[PDB]
Amino acid sequence: APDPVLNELYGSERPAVELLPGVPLSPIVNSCWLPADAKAMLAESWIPPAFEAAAPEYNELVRRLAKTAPFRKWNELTIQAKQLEQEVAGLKGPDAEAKQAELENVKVQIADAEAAVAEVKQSFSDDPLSLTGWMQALTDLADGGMTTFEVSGQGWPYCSLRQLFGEMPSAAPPAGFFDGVERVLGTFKRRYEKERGPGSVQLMLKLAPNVFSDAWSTGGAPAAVAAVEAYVERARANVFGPDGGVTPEGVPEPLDLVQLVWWDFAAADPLPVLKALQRMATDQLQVVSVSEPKKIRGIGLVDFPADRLKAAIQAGVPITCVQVEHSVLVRSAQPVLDLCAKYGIKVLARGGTLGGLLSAKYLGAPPPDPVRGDADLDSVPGCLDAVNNVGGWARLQAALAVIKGIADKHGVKPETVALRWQIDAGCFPLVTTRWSSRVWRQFGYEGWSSFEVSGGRPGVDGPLFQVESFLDVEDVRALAGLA
Amino acid sequence: PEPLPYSFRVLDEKLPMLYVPNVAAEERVKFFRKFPK
Amino acid sequence: VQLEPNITLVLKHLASCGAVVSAEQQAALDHSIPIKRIEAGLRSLTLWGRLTTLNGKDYLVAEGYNVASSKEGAAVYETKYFYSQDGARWSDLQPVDSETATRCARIKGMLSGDPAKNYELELVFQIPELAVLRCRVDAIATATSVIPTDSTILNAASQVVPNRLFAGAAYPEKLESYQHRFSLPGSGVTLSQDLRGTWAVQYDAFKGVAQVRSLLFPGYFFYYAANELTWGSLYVGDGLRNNDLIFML
Amino acid sequence: VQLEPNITLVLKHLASCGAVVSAEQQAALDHSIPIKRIEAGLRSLTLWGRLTTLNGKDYLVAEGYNVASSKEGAAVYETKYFYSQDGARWSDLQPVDSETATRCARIKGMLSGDPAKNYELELVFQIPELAVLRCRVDAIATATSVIPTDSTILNAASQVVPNRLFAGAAYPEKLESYQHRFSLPGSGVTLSQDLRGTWAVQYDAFKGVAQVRSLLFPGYFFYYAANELTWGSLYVGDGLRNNDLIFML
Repeated sequence: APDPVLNELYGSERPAVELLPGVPLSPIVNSCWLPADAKAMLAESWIPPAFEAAAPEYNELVRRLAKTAPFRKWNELTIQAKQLEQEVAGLKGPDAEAKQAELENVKVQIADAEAAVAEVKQSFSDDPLSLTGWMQALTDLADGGMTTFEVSGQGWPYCSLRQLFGEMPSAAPPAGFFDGVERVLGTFKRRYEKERGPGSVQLMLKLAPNVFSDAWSTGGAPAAVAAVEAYVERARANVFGPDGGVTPEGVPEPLDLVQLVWWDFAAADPLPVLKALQRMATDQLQVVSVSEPKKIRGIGLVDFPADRLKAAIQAGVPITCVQVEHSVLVRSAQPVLDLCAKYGIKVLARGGTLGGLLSAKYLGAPPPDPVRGDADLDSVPGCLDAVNNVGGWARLQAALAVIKGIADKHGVKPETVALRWQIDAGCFPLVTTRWSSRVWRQFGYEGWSSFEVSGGRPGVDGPLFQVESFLDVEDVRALAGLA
Repeated sequence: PEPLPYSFRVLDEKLPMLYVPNVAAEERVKFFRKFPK
Repeated sequence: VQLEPNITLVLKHLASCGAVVSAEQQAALDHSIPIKRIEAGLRSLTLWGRLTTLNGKDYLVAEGYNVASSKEGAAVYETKYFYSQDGARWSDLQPVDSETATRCARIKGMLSGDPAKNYELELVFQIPELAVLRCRVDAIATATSVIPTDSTILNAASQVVPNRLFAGAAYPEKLESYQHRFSLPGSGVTLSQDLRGTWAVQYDAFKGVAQVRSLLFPGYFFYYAANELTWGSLYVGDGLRNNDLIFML
Repeated sequence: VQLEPNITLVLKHLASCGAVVSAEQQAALDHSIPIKRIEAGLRSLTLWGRLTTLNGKDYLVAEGYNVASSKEGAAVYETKYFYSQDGARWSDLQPVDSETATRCARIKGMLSGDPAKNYELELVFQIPELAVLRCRVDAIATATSVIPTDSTILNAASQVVPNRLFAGAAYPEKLESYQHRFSLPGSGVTLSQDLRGTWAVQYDAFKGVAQVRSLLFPGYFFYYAANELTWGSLYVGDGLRNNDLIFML
């Protein structure tokens, strides 16, 4: 059976997949780059003639409310009430009494559903962070079909190197890089799961231990296991608030997935941290009776070379996914793809569009300049590094012209072609979300910010989420020739 | 007392592959002919 | 020949001209310029100068740029500036407006060391010190920025790149050998089409080293070593030009 | 892209390895290198190294070539060598005939100070100390003299000249990126074709400086900066050879 969300939205027959036995996985994964700091984002508030046609109450809430489960249940219950009223009026017999009992039951159900509807409508107005720009952006993204997320940000080398490889004071809390992103995504997750669905939105974290720190080096393996345990505890405190971190039965609800990113292999081997995370992912049975319940549902790895991934496999670590950089113009890690195909572990493809550089523009434009700055891309110096690794701006221009021709052959944006090429190689895409009137720009769509032009449709196109590829053999030959 | 043979580490720690670059360094390695190798 | 000016060469050849930096600051620059260079995407980032302050925490200013284009008949280098009180940490030097620069021009004397000060001008106006510093730095940069003539060259896509086949400036004891970076390589505009007495040149022929000192801004120095084919410029002092120049000549 | 290695950049990049010279000798070098370069009619003259003696008066040794041509598959440089106890005044190092060039390799121990010392070897043979020093310099130059690959090119009339369009060596960490000086540009001979464990390369990816140390001759260092294409080498320490390489590694 196909995914119902992708059935109605894109007429897609793609059946839903599962990253782990419990958690699902969207066809495309959203890497989440914050436009501003979390402090400047967690403080935003949506709360500002007798009728304001432009007031947010009549505009944003009427859309954000009809998407909640209580309202859908209310509408369905009203539908069944009207129907069963029609049949009970038609019948007029001994069965009509039982049917009238059913109508009374659905009446009290309607009553409680309407009470919940009023509750959620009030819950809209009594919290400031809801209905903001970024919260609405992620809500629209999740409603588009990409319910999986990935904490990421400006990273080595284009970021502050003192916030990565710097020695914090002893009094500092055990908070690492990619911290505020977890808080923002946790706020979004809790809000979305309160509005609709118990576990609708997934979240895949990222652990970046500073292996070059004095404490890590001088400590050893106990220091490593203590550090990873502390990170897991802090991440649990972030994704789930201080209340609600544990299920009512008393067993903690575990995280979805933790991604380990290692900075240097000749400095410290990742065996101790991998074993510690495996032990945190498994529950230690005693007799049978579960003891030390699982805190992490799975473990993934980031950018490990093929030999290191094989060495981690050979040590019993249950690796479930690996993300690598593999685009239509960069194919530097083929061995990892073959190794994952052999061992049957999912692979995630970061890149694809080279950071929005395969867009409609840049077709004949000069290279972007860091000091002057470009805003349609996510990271200008990263884009220039991608350009240099491709070979130069001329080769990128030729490749972009070829891709644009392929796109105009079918009628798609120049970026869906690259994303479908990534999907065809087996790997799952990894697209960076865009902010602040540039929403859906990562998929190529333009001028999609307002509801007047969008009409509620997602800023994606069907051919990208399709079981059969739209790339003909000539297109495949050309893209393979791009290299 | 008899040291536990190092091959039992595979069963006890449930680790699939073990590699001892130098049996001289290790002490749980067992020699069948009873002569140090 | 050289791709980027070398800081140690600049400090070694300008030692006589009085353009010097402290030992701690020298080592800190050595260790910290690459870090700030790679944090941004800048292909080039070098020390620009050292402005003197009143408390004793001199302002070290560095400038960088990625690519050098030619636009509206001139070489437009898109530059970014950073400042610091110690050689370790580099902070951004924000660009100022136009009227704010006009007001900048009316503050004289050395600015104090604290970047949180405010100057009062005249209806009253509040001028931050960082704005004054940026105003002075951009004024000096616009006025005097020397490179040897034809040491750069155009190319495909019309970007001003270094000229790897640079033969060396002939007759380098004269101002026709040097030019402002903004002047296009092909054009004949050089350091001789400006005022007749605002540049001094000393030359050692045996060692083959030329020193060009700006008299409009008495802190701007430049060296050109012909045997090694290496050039570099520095500024040391407060960002004040001596308007009473004529009586000095 | 450079044409001749600086004497200041070499001392700066090799200071950590202990390849340093006294400050007074450094100033004396700065003054008296061009004097000897003009007195000898040499287009290239650089400091080659510094050898330790039983006195504090070490031998500073500088080499310089006027012509460099391809000959029987060897890039022959017509080098001249000069020595000095202090940085001021230089003397010449006359080449050594083969008989004494073989009777000088058996004399070991670190040299004395006065270059008028006669070693006596086995009838007794009297050999001057300057001959021994010349032998040691020749041996180190034969074994070690290292430049980046493709940094030289062959023109008409079969002369090796610097490659003005040398864009730099990718993978500076790999020994393949470096070659001996007397290897022809066409031939694919590098330091990889030497013994496996006689060269140690430590490369700092961030600052873009690679450092190659000789283990067969422990006192030979060669730095190569890639962000700006600048390579230099220096030998500091006694000239003796490390015979027992197999045991140490």
